[PDB]
Amino acid sequence: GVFTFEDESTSTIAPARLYKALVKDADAIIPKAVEAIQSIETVEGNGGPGTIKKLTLIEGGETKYVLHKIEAVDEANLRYNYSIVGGVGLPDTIEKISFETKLVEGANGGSIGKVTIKIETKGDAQPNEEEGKAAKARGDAFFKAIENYLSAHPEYN
Ligand code: NA
Repeated sequence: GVFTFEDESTSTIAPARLYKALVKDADAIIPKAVEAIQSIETVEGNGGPGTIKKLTLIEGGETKYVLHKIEAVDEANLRYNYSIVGGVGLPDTIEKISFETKLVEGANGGSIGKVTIKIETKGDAQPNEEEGKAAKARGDAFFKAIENYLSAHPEYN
């Protein structure tokens, strides 16, 4: 099945600037933004749609990886879609989790990040709370964790 829900966040950072870092500078930021994430390596492609990347991370005593795919990039509308693909770093009941993000200008000039998350399951029961939280968390590296690191960084203050 497919479990779809919406998430919204804010940033003090102007949307074009935030968007640019999300789509151009992820590889450099993410291992600095997330203590557990050791490295990101691009496996196939150049940063546009179809690109596959491997995140190497430590969770408990175990070195694991997830694969990330860039689904869509539309700079004119500040749209960035991506997914984490079925396996080592997702719960067993989950084939894929996609994040569909759009950045929009807040009234006061910061950003509102509008996200639709789609969790694809093997079965006919929506994921239990933890397995969905764990899957969502894998996707945070690519959006929320970057906005967080940037908001505390000298260049975006
Ligand atoms: Na790290």
